[PDB]
Amino acid sequence: NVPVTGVTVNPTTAQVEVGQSVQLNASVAPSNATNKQVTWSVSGSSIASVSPNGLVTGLAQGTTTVTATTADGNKAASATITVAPAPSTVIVIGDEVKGLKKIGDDLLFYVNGATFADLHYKVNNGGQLNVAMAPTGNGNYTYPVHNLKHGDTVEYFFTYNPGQGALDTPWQTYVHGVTQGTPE
Amino acid sequence: NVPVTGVTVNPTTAQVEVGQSVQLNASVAPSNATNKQVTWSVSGSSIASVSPNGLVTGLAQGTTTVTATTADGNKAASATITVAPAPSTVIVIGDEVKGLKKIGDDLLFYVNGATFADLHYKVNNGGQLNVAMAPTGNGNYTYPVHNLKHGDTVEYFFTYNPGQGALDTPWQTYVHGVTQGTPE
Amino acid sequence: ASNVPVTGVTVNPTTAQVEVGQSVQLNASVAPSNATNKQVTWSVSGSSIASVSPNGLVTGLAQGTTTVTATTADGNKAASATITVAPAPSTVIVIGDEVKGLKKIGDDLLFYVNGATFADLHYKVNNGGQLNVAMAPTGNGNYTYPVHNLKHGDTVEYFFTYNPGQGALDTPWQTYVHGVTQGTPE
Amino acid sequence: ASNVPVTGVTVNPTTAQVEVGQSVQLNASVAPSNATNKQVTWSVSGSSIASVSPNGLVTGLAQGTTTVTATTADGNKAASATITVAPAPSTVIVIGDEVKGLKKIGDDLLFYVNGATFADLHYKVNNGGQLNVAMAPTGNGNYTYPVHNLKHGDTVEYFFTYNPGQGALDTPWQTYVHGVTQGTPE
Ligand SMILES: [Cl-]
Ligand SMILES: [Cl-]
Ligand SMILES: [Cl-]
Ligand SMILES: [Cl-]
Ligand SMILES: [Cl-]
Ligand SMILES: [Cl-]
Repeated sequence: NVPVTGVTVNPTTAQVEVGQSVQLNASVAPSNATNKQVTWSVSGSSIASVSPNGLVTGLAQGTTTVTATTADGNKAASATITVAPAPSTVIVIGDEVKGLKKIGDDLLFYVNGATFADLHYKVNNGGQLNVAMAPTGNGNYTYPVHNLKHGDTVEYFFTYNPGQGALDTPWQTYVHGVTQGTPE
Repeated sequence: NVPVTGVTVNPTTAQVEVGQSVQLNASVAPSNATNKQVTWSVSGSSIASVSPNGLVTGLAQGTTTVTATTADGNKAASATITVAPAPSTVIVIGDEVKGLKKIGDDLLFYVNGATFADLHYKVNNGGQLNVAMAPTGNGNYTYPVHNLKHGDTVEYFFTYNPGQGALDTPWQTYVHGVTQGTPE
Repeated sequence: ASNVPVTGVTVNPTTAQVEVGQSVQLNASVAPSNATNKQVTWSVSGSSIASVSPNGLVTGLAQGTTTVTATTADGNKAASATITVAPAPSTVIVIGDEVKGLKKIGDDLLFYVNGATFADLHYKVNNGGQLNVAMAPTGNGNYTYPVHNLKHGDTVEYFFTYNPGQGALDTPWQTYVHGVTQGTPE
Repeated sequence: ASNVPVTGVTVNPTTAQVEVGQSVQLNASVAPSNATNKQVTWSVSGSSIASVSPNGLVTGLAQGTTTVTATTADGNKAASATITVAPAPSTVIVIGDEVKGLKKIGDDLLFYVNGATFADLHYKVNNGGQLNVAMAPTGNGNYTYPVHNLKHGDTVEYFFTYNPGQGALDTPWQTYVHGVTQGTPE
């Protein structure tokens, strides 16, 4: 009855963090077109995911292209999606003695004021890993865990002696880009 | 009383899959050295992790170097660790109608013999994603999920109509490099 | 004369595997065979993993599985192939002699110097800056230094400073090109 | 004369941040200041993330946090710095004119052609093969094609085939070098 003549996508560009969303909208012309259905597609599916109604979710750093195509006409229009890297900030999750710093997509585990310090940790459903943490050379220790992705669950505790004798901390859970703390 | 004169590490090279282990052993000379303590270290900690007693665990593809250093003497010897990629094989986890193929570190979700097919999935503690799966053009559908790491937990179910009407499958769990299936 | 409308398209082969930098040619078959307008657009859903030419040549870029689609200009009939990009076989390629050189191990190079009192590596990747490193003593007079996470077509200029006993010498500049330079399986 | 034994080492600065391809110079301070043997070995636990020179120049290689250690030849006294390698700021750099060129967006390039009926990109990265692509119609006469996951020092040779209306033309070959080629903030 009333054929589509064209389509547009708004917003025309967008920037999202990994795990963060943005809603795209197809405007079909004319307004009283009989069939206004669109199909949403993405050329860089590693970088961003698109829902059946144009919700775009950032997965990995990069720039990709998200298209609406009309069932009637196969008129196409596109937005450019930029998935940003993690802010280059330091988030402290712990106290004066022990804990971790979120440093983009790495964690820096620390123990301060110890005669020794080990770390026991499991990433998601992977294996338990055990490590002696590295002495900074002044009585404190660091150990980095590398290249965490959004929604990673890290379970960990420490064995250190702070002067009175060896102790285990309790099991703690960190979920990457969910668990919060204090900027450094 | 009896000083160390040297150290060796065996095996001298090793190859491991991601998530897979290998035990290194320091041999201190002479056999009746009074202090036989070693410290284990790794120069490529992204690629492989080393325990306080020389258990080396592959984390990511690459070649790194793992060293034993004697408390007495600081005599050092090294092994070369190669962390291999995933076998280039196809593991089917599903039936005739629906499921996934493990294809190295990607999953290929499939539905066969449907008038439409969507996928709903969550990776570890990340967000739910929803997607229309792509038509192969003969009545079947595929959708890849990209760049899974060892111990990743993927929870998923399908909405498809195979001819009688739309239905959801039950929630299923896949754990990357744990869940098994049949080679293609 | 009469406009003959397209009714279908199929793509062959319907699956393919390639390594990074390697190509596989897809062919869109439009139906019927006397259709006026035979044109197709090729697209890919995972462009980090694989690139498609306007004529359906698929090149592997990164490890993964993606989907390449041909769409008819007439009627927008679509058919798809699944493209898997494999990693490098689990083999070791020696590029050098029994004193110095490198091993290709998947996407990492192991540089080596046999029989010395020290060994240093001087190397630049593509148009990056020169890196200088002390190579790691194996503990037996031998040295090794890994260069990590090379891509196909990466150019590596290298040379060694090392002392086999008499005195310290610089080797000549050498060029390695990742997945082009050949050598002997170990 | 008398052998003066080393008693300690400290490293300064104790933390540093650098971008990929950028350097920071560490300095090992041996104690006491009249120690006979002042030599230190530098090592790093995360060599994919950062490289250390035999004289403690740290270069960023990949995003991450790692630990760089100085060890005294006399007594094996150790002190460490934490090195963070940052990603590229979240900015857009234009390399071209108002008709064609590319945008640097972090480690991806967005190639663009404004005002045409088709647009194709012809490009090679370092010593890889030539890729040919149809650029994606925005839907308004404009085209864009992303090149993904470039490293510092990557050399990109490109040119465009496109038709602004009169007829199809090839642009001249141009060279882009990732994190060396400059342009104007958008
Ligand atoms: Cl893309
Ligand atoms: Cl290493
Ligand atoms: Cl992709
Ligand atoms: Cl895909
Ligand atoms: Cl590393
Ligand atoms: Cl590290």
